Amino acid sequence: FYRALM
Amino acid sequence: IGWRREGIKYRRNELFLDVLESVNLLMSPQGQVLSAHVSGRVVMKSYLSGMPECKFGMNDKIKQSIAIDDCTFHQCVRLSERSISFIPPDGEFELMRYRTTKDIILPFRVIPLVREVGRTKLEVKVVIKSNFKPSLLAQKIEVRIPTPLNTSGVQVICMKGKAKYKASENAIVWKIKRMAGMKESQISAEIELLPTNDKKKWARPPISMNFEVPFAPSGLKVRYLKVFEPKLNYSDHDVIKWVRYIGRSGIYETRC
Repeated sequence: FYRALM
Repeated sequence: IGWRREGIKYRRNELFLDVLESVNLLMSPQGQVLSAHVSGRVVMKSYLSGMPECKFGMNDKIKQSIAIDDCTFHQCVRLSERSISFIPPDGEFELMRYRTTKDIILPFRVIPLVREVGRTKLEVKVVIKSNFKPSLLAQKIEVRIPTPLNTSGVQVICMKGKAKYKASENAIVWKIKRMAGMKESQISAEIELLPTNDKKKWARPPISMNFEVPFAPSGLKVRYLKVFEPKLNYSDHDVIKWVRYIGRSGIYETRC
């Protein structure tokens, strides 16, 4: 799954 | 710029990074890694306004630290820690390609056990163990156990997944939909054998696996994807950013 990149 | 036109605009400035890696392994019966390496690629999907100047940062000193044997970049990368700088194409493009061999995370350990029974039977126990965070799930796992040519039939018992003896392919294929990190699973199989020329022993091919894991077996971690557009009025933090890791098996063999 795609995860947020800060 | 020959790979990116100039009036691109999006109200929702967003990018998606994909770290796709194939992890390859050759392991002895005795647990020694005879050979191992990772081939990876970073694919970027960006819908960014303007002509953005991006900066890609990963754990590259060489906690988290990884060594890269070699690598190649997309023309938009301005060669010279020291990180990657570019003005990316729009849509999807391969930002970089790389290879790793050191400190590779082998997501799965395969422990095979074979016992010969006179000349009529072969007793096989194969245990698989996931070497990764428990919150992460592997998917599409397949364990393939080769059977001799003189196999008259196979009986298997597996508490997890489904297994099928495939005479055409001369192997037992065990399939598992998902498996979380730090777990164990086993399959047992009784291979019934037919009579054969005694002199020619069986050269036992390696047990092999197929799987897909949500992290990069090489240890790569995206740290930042800095976006800068001097002209337009959207800054780095206005961009919506996502990363995804899909590490899959390549040749992943265990000698029994």
